[PDB]
Amino acid sequence: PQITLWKRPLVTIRIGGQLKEALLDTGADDTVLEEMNLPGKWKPKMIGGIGGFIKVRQYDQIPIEICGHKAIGTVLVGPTPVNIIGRNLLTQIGCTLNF
Amino acid sequence: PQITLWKRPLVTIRIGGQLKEALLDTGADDTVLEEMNLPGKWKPKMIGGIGGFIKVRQYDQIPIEICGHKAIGTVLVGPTPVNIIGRNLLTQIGCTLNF
Ligand SMILES: CC(=O)c1cccc(N2C[C@@H](C(=O)N[C@@H](Cc3ccccc3)[C@H](O)CN(CC(C)C)S(=O)(=O)c3ccc4c(c3)OCO4)OC2=O)c1
Repeated sequence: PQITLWKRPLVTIRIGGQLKEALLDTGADDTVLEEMNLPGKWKPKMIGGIGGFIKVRQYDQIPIEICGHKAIGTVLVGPTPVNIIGRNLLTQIGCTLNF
Repeated sequence: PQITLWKRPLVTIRIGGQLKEALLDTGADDTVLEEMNLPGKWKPKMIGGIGGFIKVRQYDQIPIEICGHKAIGTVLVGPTPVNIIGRNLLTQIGCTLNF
């Protein structure tokens, strides 16, 4: 589909048995999800934005469905107010910017 | 143009006769630029981000040419980690997400 930017580009994502709304975010290198207790190994990381940094947990090779498109990759879990689909997964679902 | 997301969508902008690099940021409501001088009246504002809240200066009806496309709108100036073009100006230049 084509998503205009009159409103926030929120879409439905699925990560295991959880459905969540998330931003398709071209300004995000990495995918950052709200606090959730995913299985498996992880490593701590800091990521920076407006207002400074948050601590996140980096999980690798996590499958996520984004509008029925399959993705799998690194997901950072931490105290974000919004779920953020970053470029690492946007490319996998064939997402481009156009003007 | 069409822009893929294997790299950061950085573009050259022209503002006040100055060329800067800025990130096309679909996850940002508002355009926020690093400290710079702009003429005219501004209003103090506070905005949120992943790391907390910051103080910015709000300038209205500022011309910016983004990758050759003309916008005239609100520019927030403050301690953003990088220059970001938000949805307020992305809509003006006709930017959409497609997959
Ligand atoms: C309540 C609140 O916080 C709020 C309210 C209204 C608006 C906003 N913001 C904040 C601003 C913003 O910072 N956007 C982020 C995504 C985001 C959206 C809402 C809340 C928090 C974060 C950017 O699109 C992406 N950020 C990086 C840019 C600033 C350069 S980031 O900090 O979220 C980020 C994401 C992934 C990352 C990363 C940093 O480093 C590596 O991977 O855009 C908004 O619309 C926040």
